[PDB]
Amino acid sequence: VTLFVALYDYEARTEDDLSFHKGEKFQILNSSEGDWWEARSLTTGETGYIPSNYVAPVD
Repeated sequence: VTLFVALYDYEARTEDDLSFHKGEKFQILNSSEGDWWEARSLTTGETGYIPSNYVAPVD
């Protein structure tokens, strides 16, 4: 289970970066190293690069 859980919302005022909310789930897709990964949601279907290093999965 490499699924990440949303913690809170974020205020992104850019083009690359996007805003998101909690209660959603993000699927893996990117595999560079550990920085800005994509956020694939099976809900809205909106991508965006953000730092989801402050979150955590569910065991």
